[PDB]
Amino acid sequence: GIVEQCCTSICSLYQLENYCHSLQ
Amino acid sequence: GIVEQCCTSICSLYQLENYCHSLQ
Amino acid sequence: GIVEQCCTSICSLYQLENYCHSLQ
Amino acid sequence: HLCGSELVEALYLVCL
Amino acid sequence: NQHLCGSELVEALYLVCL
Amino acid sequence: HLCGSELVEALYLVCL
Amino acid sequence: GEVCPGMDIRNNLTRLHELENCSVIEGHLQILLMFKTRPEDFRDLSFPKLIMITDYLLLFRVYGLESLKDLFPNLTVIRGSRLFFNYALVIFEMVHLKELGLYNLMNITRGSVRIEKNNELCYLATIDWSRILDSVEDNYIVLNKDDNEECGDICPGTNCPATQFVERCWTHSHCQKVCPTICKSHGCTAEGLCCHSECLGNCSQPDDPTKCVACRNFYLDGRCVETCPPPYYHFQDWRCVNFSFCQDLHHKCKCHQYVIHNNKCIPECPSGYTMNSSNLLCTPCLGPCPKVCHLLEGEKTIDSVTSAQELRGCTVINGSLIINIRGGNNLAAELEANLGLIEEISGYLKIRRSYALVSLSFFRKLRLIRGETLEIGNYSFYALDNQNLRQLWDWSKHNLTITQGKLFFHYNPKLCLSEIHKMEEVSGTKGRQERNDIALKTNGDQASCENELLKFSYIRTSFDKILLRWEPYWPPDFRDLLGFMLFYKEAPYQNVVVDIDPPLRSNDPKSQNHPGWLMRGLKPWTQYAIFVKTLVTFSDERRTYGAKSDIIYVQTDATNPSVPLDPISVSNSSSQIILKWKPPSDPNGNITHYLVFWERQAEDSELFELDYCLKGLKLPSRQILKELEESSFRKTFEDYLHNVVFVPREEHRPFEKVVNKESLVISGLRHFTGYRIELQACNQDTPEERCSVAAYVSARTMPEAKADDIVGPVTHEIFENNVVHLMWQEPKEPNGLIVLYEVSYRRYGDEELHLCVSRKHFALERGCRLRGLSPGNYSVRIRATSLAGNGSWTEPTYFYVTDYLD
Amino acid sequence: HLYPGEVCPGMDIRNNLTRLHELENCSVIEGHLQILLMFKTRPEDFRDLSFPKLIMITDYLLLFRVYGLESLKDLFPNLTVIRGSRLFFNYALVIFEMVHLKELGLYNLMNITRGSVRIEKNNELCYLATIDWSRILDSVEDNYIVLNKDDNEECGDICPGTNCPATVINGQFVERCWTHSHCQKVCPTICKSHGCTAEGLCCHSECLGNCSQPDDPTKCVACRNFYLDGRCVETCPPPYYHFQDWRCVNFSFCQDLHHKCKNSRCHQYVIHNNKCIPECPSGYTMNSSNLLCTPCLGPCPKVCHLLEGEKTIDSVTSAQELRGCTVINGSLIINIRGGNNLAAELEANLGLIEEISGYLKIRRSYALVSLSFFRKLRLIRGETLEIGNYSFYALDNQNLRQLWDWSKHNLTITQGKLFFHYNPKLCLSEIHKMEEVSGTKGRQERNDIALKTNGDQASCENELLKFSYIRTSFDKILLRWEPYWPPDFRDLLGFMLFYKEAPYQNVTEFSWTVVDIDPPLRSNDPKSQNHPGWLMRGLKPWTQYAIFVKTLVTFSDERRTYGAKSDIIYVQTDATNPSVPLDPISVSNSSSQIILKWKPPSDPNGNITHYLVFWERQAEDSELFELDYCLKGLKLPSRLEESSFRKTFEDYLHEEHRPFEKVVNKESLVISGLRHFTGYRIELQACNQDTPEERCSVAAYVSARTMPEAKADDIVGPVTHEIFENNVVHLMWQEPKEPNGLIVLYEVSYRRYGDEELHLCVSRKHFALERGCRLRGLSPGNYSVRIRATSLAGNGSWTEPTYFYVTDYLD
Repeated sequence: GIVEQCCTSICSLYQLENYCHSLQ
Repeated sequence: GIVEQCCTSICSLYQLENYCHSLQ
Repeated sequence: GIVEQCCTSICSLYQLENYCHSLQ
Repeated sequence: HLCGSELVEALYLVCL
Repeated sequence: NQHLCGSELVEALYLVCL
Repeated sequence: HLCGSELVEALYLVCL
Repeated sequence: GEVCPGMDIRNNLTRLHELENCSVIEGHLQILLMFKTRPEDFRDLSFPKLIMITDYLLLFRVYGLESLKDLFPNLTVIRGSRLFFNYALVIFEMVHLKELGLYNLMNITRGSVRIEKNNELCYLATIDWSRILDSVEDNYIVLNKDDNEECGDICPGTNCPATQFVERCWTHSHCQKVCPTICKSHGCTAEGLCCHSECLGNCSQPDDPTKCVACRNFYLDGRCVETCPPPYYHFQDWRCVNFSFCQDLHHKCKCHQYVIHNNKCIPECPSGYTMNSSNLLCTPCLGPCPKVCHLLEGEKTIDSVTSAQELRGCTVINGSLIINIRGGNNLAAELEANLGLIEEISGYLKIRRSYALVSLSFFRKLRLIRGETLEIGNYSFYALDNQNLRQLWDWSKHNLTITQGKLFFHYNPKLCLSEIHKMEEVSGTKGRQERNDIALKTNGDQASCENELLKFSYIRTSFDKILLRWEPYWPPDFRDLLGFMLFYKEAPYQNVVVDIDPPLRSNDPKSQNHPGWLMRGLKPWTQYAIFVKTLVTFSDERRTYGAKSDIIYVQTDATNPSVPLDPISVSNSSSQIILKWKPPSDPNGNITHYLVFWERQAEDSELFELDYCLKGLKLPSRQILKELEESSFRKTFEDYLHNVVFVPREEHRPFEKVVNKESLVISGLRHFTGYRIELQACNQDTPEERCSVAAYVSARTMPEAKADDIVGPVTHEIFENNVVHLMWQEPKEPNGLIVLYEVSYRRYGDEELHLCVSRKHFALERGCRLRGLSPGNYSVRIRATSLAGNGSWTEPTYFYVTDYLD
Repeated sequence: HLYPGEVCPGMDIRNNLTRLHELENCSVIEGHLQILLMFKTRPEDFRDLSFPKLIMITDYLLLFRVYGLESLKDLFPNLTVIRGSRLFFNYALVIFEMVHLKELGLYNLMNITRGSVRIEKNNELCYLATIDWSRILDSVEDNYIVLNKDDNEECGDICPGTNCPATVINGQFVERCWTHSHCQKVCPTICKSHGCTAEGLCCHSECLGNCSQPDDPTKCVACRNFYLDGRCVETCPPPYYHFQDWRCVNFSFCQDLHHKCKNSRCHQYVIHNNKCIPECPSGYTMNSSNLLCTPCLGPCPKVCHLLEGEKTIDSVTSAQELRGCTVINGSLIINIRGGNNLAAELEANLGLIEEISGYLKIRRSYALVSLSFFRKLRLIRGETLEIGNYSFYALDNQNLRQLWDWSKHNLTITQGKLFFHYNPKLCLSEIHKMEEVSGTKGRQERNDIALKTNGDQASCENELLKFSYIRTSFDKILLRWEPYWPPDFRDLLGFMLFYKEAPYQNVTEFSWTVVDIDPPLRSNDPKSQNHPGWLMRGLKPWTQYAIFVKTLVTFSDERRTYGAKSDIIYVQTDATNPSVPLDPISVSNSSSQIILKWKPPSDPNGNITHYLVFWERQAEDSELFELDYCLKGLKLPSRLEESSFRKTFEDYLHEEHRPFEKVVNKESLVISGLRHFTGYRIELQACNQDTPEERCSVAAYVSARTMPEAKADDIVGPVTHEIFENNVVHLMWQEPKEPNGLIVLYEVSYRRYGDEELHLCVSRKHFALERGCRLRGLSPGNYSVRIRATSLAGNGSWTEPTYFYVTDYLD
């Protein structure tokens, strides 16, 4: 559920930095 | 000096209003 | 001066023959 | 920017 | 007979003391 | 407005 | 056994150790990230307790597992109550999983199967899912080791019910035992007996509603039923809970708090249905619904498009609104479709520190504001540092009422004190506000709160020209006039740039010093929105703001319509041509009709006498503050010179008026004829002729069949000197015109030769004449060609030509 | 030369031309001459009066409403130079709102020294673009000549071509003149201010304008610096003293100008440093016996008492009554309506004052770039205040940037309060540098400094932002900075990040697409410390961009605002495979030559190495071997749920040798050496990097065929026959080895001697089974047999008639 945030707008980098924290 | 004047520029109401006394 | 007494306000006629001395 | 006969009809319509 | 100003204040000074 | 598979290699390359 | 909810598993298998004690899962089950896992974590592990799962099953990244026949033996019901991108079974990236192994799978009622990227996967082609699923058309099974076919899917029946017609087996030790008999979708037991009609798949005792393995539709009190009786509601289309358990789920989510419609305990009501708290029922709204939304701790700070789009749908709000958006791309249409749904705000509205907005008319239908939650200092409407806001609302339309609280207007510089007094008179806030709640000099210091209305004096029209004049307007120190601005826009409704030279005053006994402008390049039959504002100098005393005119709605005239677009034509029949077109780009009023004229064309007179027996036989295939300052510089030079000089001491075609159609079948035509077609449009026909100029196309029908086929006899002549003359009957109507004749002739034993007969060869020899023949029994056959094509043969006419020997 | 004429002081003439008779024997004018308000005059009243005798007019020449003067060539032929010690709204010549002038005719104004020329509302006047002012005037950016007959109409400026000197102004040459009966006298570029004579030679260096004889101080017409008895000298000798910066006078001239002022009705002319000045300066004392300004015992200032408590400074005519003042007993309202700069003049005119007794008030001014023109302004007294007890006042100042530099220029404010209003290029740190200098922090109240308006168009945050981490990629640039913290940590409202594209380097400061940046979260740790940053999305290869970061504070109402800013850094990006080179036209101009033409692609993506062109001989299709075209009918060719399942799952993280040519930097290609009338498929690409691996594009495909050859379908060699027993003619012939693709049809015209044309086709399988053709059952006699071939392109020609005879079996 990300393209109602990240394709309608641009998501900020601590959200996707915590997605990097949850990935690796 | 109307056709060379105002289709490289924009001519207003007063010069055509005074220039129709040459028509009159 | 004539502007801040007269152009900025309402002038009479006896001020205007008071101020004819600079013309004649 | 009229130019041509559009200026001729603008002088027809300016002082009716 | 208004706020006068302009170049017609000079014409109003002509038209007082012609 | 970035949308998709380029966001998957953008999320790989932001923390590489 | 006992009912657990749905849960999601990461890392370890201590979540599998509390999946040991559960049997009934009320939710979904996900598997993701078994990175650590071994074969020796999975050869000592078995869950035969589990039977039922509602929503979906998800699998991701399992190391070391080989099969689920010794892990999950008894799983039947996949309901699909929450449908999840119409895929109730997702499995992604299985390494080491050689088979599926769910041999007690009998049920997918609702949902489909997504299989992708599992590189070790055999045992798929011996599973018939059409006994299991109601529809196998949406199943996405791709990218396995079964898909590149080397897999030894061996059966017990090499026993198995064979349903290609291959023997069907889930595992190597179990068969496809889903029953295709008279027990049907309810299924049979291991003895071959039918179960109950509320059973599903298997039954622990045969034909028992109490002792099914799985219920078909519903479950209540140790028995499988078809529907819930009252007071029990249909809970998530699988069981019966009642008022007490639905009310404990309601006060547990006091979360989608559970409601009653159609004797079901559903989570939320649909779009025709609303919550009423007295009966706990979906009341039938079906339209203008009182949508009441409760906020999170009394406020929601809203500052972007995606934070603005949370409230899309909510009308009445239980809390306060804080709005702080300072930029964006092409605003207020989507913000009007968002925030024009709001009726009542229980808290305050705080417009703090915004920049980019120009009006508050995206708020559409705001009538009553409570203002129970306040700011400290008792404020319900907090306007602060809001820069470019020229209007609040249109006050021919809008009414607004503030119940409680005060107002706050600080540093909002482009909005007027008459709109602040219209807020204090219309909103009911006349006596509520104290001293300096309205900051007076900070708001409206740089605006156009113009204190005079211009009057439109003289107006004329044309189809493309509006001659506007209005009154002479001056300021009282009239060297400050730079001229006028006028904005135009296209006006389809009433639902709401030329810089103008200044006029010449001198004096006025009776002087026509009316200014104006003729606008030249207009679209015809177009209502426009014209208003004229003034541009003065911000003077050093109390300010004359200037004047603005009325918005007017002046429509341009029609006169001539344009060319209607794209004449194209496909021949349907030989007497019928459909003509099709499009409406013109200048329609110029309500159009009365389309006027067509069709002319039959004569043929080309060069092509009567072209011999194509001669080779070469080819037929056609038929910014402002610089010049605000710069003009006040010549005022203040002139004041300085005045203060030191002056000191005290007709072709009638067949034609038709096409009324309310954009197509016309042209009937009554001959076969294969070129035509000349005039297309016009007309918005005024009876009060004189305002029809348009012509659109030009030419066309041609499809040919007939037997107009090119030869009717009539084949008649030879025998002359004295061994000369054969052939006449026939020509077709007097060909398709368009006839061009050429061909004769194929063959003796009794010989081969077929060719002869080209033209129209001049027909008209010179009254037919055709043949010379120099071998003696025998000839047979002649005649094909013929036209402008369309090659109409077919004649009969073989046997004739014995002479020998002169015996 | 000599100078015939007396001294002639400055006249104002009014109502008539009868008071112009006292300017008869005049040469020099120490003053200004005003011709104002002439009404009952004719054009015949001006041609019987002229003044050739006058040379030197110092200050200005004022013209206002002379009725019926037509040109000024027939009044003033020989007037030379305008000095302009005093000025007229810093203009030296002004012709304002004037009746019936149509030409100037002023052919002898070579130099105007200090000031400009403003001619406006002379609505009948032509000849304005034929005068170059920049030979004469110095600053021609401050002239204001508009609204005449030459820009409201197109009246004729005819010139003496048949001869004027022609000089370029921007990009074309027009002639320089005054009338149609004159040309403008233009000096050469060695003769800059030394003057030129009538033969085009340079004069003396102290000659100004005109000289009679070259290289002579005695033979100038007007002096550059100083005139003494026919000569142009640089300075006076003793015992002569300077007078009004143009002539050398003795003690007998400058002594009696005291004695007509002290003993009579003022300008009491004194002497200091051999200059006859009307005033002694400050610290310089008039004694009784001599006239000399001797240096004073004390401070000895000049308390300039203004008229009505205030003098409104508007130009340098207003500012030349304050030169040599030190103490102003009054107030100054400086109000300069802009469009022209004035800070070169006003440092020379003002800036020797020290104390203002009243208030100070900059109000409604536009072009005033600083208050650094005040050089020694220290104390504001504030005896007679701005109303409501204020002393300093700033309102609507558009380009005001710096108040003061704070080396030594102190600003002591005794009484009164500040204002600042709506000044967009002056921030609050200079407003705080009033308050740390004057001591007036604890005097003002609320809205005595306006806070939101003052300084909203410049970068004025005066700490440093630094970038911490730049990682680049293809369209995404990871920027990171270090976080600035204000010393309340809730006072950071956020950032904005400005980026702009830049082909070249020098980009101006403070086009700029704005993103809104949230503040980050801390743990109050300096260990990890939370470097925030923003990444940009989705923009083109091979373009440098200019990017800088600047803060946004939550505004405290009491103190200083806060902030930091970075310098602009430059990130350039890399590239990829480029786009399709569009519109390929294959020109088959010959039977072996195929000419290709194409364009550059839409994505260039670097410096493009070559354009990779592939081609291949296509074999023709197998259906054309086995089509019966003796069956008639002969018409031949003439020639998102795959996206959606992964992102839900992402959010639970919580050779064959063909010929080719590397066409390096050439957009056309000829193909040589091909099989004639053959199908070819032609593939083109674009490569921007090849030898550090081949980064080539996607392909576009052109089918093409050449011209046919004429002799490839032409039957050569012998054609022979066999006569059998029952008159069967079986025909042998040989094909060309190269066809135009292949040949589909063969036909025969067999003719007897006198019979008609009869038709037979031979197909491919009629040729291949009969080894040629066979004719059966013939009428005997003389024969004439001619064969064509018909290819895929078209026909080959006929052969010759073959003459033979089968057996009749009759005779």
